[PDB]
Amino acid sequence: TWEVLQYKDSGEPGVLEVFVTINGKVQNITFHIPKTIYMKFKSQTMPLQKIKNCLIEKSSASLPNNPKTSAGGQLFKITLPESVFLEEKENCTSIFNDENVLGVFEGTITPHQRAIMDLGASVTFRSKAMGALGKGIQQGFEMKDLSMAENERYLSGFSMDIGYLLHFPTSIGYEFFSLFKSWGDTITILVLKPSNQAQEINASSLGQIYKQMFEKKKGKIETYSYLVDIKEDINFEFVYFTDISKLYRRLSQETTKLKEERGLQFLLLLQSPFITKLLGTIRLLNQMPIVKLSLNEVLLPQLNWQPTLLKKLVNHVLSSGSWISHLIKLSQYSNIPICNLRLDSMDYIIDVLYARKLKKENIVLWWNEKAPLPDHGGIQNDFDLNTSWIMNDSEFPKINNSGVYDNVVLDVGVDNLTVNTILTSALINDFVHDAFSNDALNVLRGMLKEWWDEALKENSTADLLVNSLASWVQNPNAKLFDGLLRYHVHNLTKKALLQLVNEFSALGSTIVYADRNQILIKTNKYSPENCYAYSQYMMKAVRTNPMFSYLDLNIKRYWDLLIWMDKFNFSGLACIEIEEKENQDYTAVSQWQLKKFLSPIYQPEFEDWMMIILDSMLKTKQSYLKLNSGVENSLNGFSHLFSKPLMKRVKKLFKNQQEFILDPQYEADYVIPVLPGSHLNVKNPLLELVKSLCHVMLLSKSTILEIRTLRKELLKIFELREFAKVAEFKDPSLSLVVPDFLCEYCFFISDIDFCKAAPESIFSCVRCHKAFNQVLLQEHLIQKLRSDIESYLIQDLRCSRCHKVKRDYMSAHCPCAGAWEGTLPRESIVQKLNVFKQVAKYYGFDILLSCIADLTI
Amino acid sequence: MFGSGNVLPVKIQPPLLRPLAYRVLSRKYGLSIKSDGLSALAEFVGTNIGANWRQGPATIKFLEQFAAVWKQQERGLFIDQSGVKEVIQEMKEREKVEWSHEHPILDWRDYFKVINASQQQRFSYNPHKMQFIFVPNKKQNGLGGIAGFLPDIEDKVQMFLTRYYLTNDRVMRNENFQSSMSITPIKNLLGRDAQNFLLLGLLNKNFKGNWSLEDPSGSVEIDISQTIPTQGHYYVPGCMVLVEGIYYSVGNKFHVTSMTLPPGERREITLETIGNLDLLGIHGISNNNFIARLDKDLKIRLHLLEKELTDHKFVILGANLFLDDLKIMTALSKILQKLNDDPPTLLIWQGSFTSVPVFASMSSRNISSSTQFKNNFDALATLLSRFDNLTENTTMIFIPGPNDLWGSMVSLGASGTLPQDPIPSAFTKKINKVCKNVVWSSNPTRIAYLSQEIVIFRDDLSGRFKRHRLEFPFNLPQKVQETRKLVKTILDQGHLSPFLDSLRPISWDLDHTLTLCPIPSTMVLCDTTSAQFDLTYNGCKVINPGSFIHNRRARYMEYVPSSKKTIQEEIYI
Ligand SMILES: [Zn+2]
Ligand SMILES: [Zn+2]
Repeated sequence: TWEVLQYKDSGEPGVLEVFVTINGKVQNITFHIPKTIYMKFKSQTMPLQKIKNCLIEKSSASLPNNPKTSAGGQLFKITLPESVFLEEKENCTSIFNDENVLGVFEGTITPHQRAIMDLGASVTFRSKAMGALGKGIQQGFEMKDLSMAENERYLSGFSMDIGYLLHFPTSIGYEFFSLFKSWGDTITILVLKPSNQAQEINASSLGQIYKQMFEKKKGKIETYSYLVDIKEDINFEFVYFTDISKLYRRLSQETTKLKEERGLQFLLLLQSPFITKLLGTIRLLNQMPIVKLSLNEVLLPQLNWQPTLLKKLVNHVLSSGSWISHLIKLSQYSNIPICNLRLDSMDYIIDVLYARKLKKENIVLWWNEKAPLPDHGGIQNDFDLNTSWIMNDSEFPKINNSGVYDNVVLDVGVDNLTVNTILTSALINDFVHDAFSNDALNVLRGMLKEWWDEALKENSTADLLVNSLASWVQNPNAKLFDGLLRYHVHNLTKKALLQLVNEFSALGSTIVYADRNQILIKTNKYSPENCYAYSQYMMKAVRTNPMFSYLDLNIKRYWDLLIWMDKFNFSGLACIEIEEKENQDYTAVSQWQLKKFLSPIYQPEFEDWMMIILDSMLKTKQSYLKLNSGVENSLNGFSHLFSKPLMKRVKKLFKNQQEFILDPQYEADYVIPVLPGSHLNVKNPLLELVKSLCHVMLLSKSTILEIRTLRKELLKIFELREFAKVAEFKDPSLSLVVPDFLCEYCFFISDIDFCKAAPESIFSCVRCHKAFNQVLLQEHLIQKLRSDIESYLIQDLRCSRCHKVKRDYMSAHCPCAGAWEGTLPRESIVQKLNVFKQVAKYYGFDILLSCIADLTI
Repeated sequence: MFGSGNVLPVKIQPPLLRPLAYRVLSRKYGLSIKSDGLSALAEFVGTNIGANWRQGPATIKFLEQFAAVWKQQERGLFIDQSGVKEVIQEMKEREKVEWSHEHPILDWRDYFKVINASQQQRFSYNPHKMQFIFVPNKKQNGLGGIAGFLPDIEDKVQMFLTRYYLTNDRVMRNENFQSSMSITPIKNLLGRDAQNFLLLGLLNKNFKGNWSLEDPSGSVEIDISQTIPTQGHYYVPGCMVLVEGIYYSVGNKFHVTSMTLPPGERREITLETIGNLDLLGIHGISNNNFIARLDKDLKIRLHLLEKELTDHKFVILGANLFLDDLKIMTALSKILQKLNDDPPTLLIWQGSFTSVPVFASMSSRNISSSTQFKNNFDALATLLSRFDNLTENTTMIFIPGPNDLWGSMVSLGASGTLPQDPIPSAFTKKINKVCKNVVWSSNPTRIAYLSQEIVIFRDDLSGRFKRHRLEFPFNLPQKVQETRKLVKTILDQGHLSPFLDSLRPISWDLDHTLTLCPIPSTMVLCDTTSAQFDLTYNGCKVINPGSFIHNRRARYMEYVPSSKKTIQEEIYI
């Protein structure tokens, strides 16, 4: 057999350089593959006058249905070599520059990725009719000579040494090159410095770093030490430069000597942020077969970074082997060459396996490499309101029900929601212009069923595919990012969440909050000790449901007595696990973002009174339950317990308010803070505190009369009426949400709110607690701003009276004689842009500040 | 310039200028003098004269000239210190021309300017006032959030009717309709059974999916079975076309015999119809009370000095040049060395600067795509640091491509809003540390070079025109023929992109830039889907380089404006 290591792009059209192995020897062979395109014509007639060496056939496959074309023609499949494709590219009399052209599907497919899809990682030749194999060796091999082979024999075991090269960029501006020899006994480090006055010599410290990690990673190397490396005890060499120009020449000599050390029988693990510039600067690596991993930029301080960076170098050197074995295990199932697959981006294997099944099912790909838009026959890059609506709108409708709850409020975490949604598409549904092609979605649904069935056999590769499909769909970087596909999955996710709400409501349980992961529901029970078996019965009954059988529902927290506003404003009493305890190991959680819109003297008093409110509510609920058991809830009459201290406390606070607000010594405690969500202006801080307390007490649907009388009595001391303009409550945070921002580590797809969340939970993941870079956050705010601006500029105009959409595109007024007004308000966009300016001024997004600067000019 | 003064300047004051202020120009010519303008006049008389300001007749003659010049512009009844500065600079130019008249022996930088789509003055037509009217810019007015990128809600309604009445004026001015038939508004047609009518209509597809013609008075459905279209033209939805045919009242349909576009008019015809309005603002700026008038003698003098300057060249690269490709980098280095042999006047750089669209990726370990854009501009500045002659003697103009950072952030490389804004300044600051004078302009760019108005536009016109062309049942080199069809369609519309709003949106407040009611003398459409060409039509020059690479060759242009001549030069890469 011929197991393939690397498919390699070349400067020649249609010619690729292929590195395979035979008997442990790395063979390099030039390969010629013609390109196949799909051509849509105006009519059924074929004008083919004289075209040199081209196969033109009729094709029976439907097309990706973009909404602007959803005539009397036929699809045709044309195979021709890429060089002669360039020969009739320049001829305007050819069929490729015809005026009867409707579309050119799959015209941008490279020979490299086509050879990846068609031939797999295991290729064999056919010798039924072959004059000379050597004539095929220098003259190249055609695809009619080749076919697939067995996947398991691919990289069973290689007796071949690795060459490990890393580039380190630092935050202080230093540059590092490192070269490893498994056959040699040297690790070589090239270090750049701006000046020779800066000191970084740590050879004895590097030896001590190696001695520190030696016992630490001895137990970790030994899992794969019998295959990937011979001797782990090698010596350290270093060289220093103050410039970069001769540093390329030194690296070129030190990498050229590897070629004479081994003789073209080793692969290179290359990890640098720059690849094309690297292969431009140094030459012999370009012919060399390379496995690639894009490396994160190392962020290091000005001093004491040196043991950290040497620790990192030893960590990569001693942890390369498990990564290499994981590449082998990935390539065993993925049927992709080890050099050509990207381990760092999991979407490539998803795209090529998907496109393999698409090509198996006789349907035209929308494989587009160098643009997130699909091919769609080449009639893309044209604006349409349909594709702008289904590609622009990313909004997950949360179901929020504010109030106080005395039932055992259950927190369930929903995992694989997107996967369980897209897998059971045949059960959710139990000419459309904005619909994805149905047969391709049947292909993906069956493929995900196969992946899920293989995942139960503990295939970690298939586990990684089924956990990475949800990130593959959302990613525009992938080759098959189709907006119709993503809108199909998002709309089906909305439908599946609403059906989950209906299924939980059919068991006598009303939800509190619904989201992609966290769902809070209200049961019929009062105590969790009576509610545990009922909760288990409920979750097993919804796991029994046919539409939800792949949904990972796990209980996160039991809530006994809860106050709900949204996910960012909740307080109450909770327990993680149920226990046989009289106190039940209860804890009190208060997460008010309302507290931050208050003066610093008045912030802890809000938490104090919330604690008093919570304790009085538990005491009233316990007394009512003990009295009654032996429409209004258990909480009626709870404010008789603490209104008498609260009136006196408000009057004393009012007396303190009328003394020290204007005094410059105590005014620093009385200031209002500036927050990115803040849009209101406070007039009396005690009035705002009283409004916030009476509004959180006002969320009770049962005792709203008594709370209203308490608010009426409390508003008398400020000399305000019951229903004043300033007495009513408004939310002091305007909601700025970015949709579906996912971490690369734990793949948790969440919507990040930049106004109502704490700064600690914004820049890092919610569960993984790994910090995002600020650059992509800035980029996503630019995307959200331009999405809102684009949604303003493409806009229907409606009547002020008829409320009818504008059909005749340019007219003075409607037949109902009402004026034209925008569907979006005139003030909504400028409040959105003002909140963007405020959040840019707060969090210091200088790119977003520059965007506002160029937007105003 | 001015006459030489022998003695040194002194700082004379507004005191003791009091008899020599109100009598000489405020009574003889009627111009009130403010304090700051009087102080600036005292400073300039001091610097011109010296100690003989008390008994010098040159002061009195200079103040009479000041009052006379303020009478030709009539910029205000008062006298402003900034107004004194503008009049002094115009006098320096004026006596520079007069010194060149005395001895036959200005500057091109004094009159050359660059206008983005945001900086262009707004004009709107009114047939209740029967002419044009200028609208002051609202970018300064109000909050910058309100002013920037938030147009008024009526402007979407007003945009296509403004284009309609402009097209109606351009077809009513032609000799064919001052002769053959007359244009009837569409609303009058329903009721006239079986009578022949000629129309101007916005071509549209209605909600029913049939073809329709629309005016501000209404619309009618048409059918295109019996049409005989005029050969040599392009028909796309969004065209305002002349339609001749018979209306039938049975099914409310209009049977079209022939269809054509309205005929074009030359540039000087449009300027004499408007009355020589300085639309770009080559002399000052237009205000609310007074509109800026382009002087005829000034235009003749600029044409004369334009014919005097013959060595000025405009080097135009082929569009769609990718900064990330190394072969493009090498070819750009070679052609910039060839331009380092002789630096031109302007080097207009354009095209989609990156191959991939810049999107919000999900690879936090790697450098971002915007970081890739910034690094590519830094590498461009590093290459531009090698060539001193281009950064010393040649200004450069940057036109955005369809795939640049700023516009295609949400469009993701697709068609977006038509007035594409310039590349952000924060992403390219090192270029501003290299070039002496670099202007980052919008996608429709109006540069005024002396008496010449030049429009730069980067758009893939021919692919969209061929894809949505009007197909008919009843219906010479090919590239030249399609070239003449494209240029004749674009000049007969008087619009850069005459598509519907569904095909390509236009931001509402800035459509007058894309409206080409003043036909420019020379514009450069940059269409990579079409081949390179150079034609003149209706007194306009339309030139096109296409893509940057065409079979291992880098294509560029040398356009001289004095003889109005373009040399097409290719470089074998
Ligand atoms: Zn995470
Ligand atoms: Zn109406």
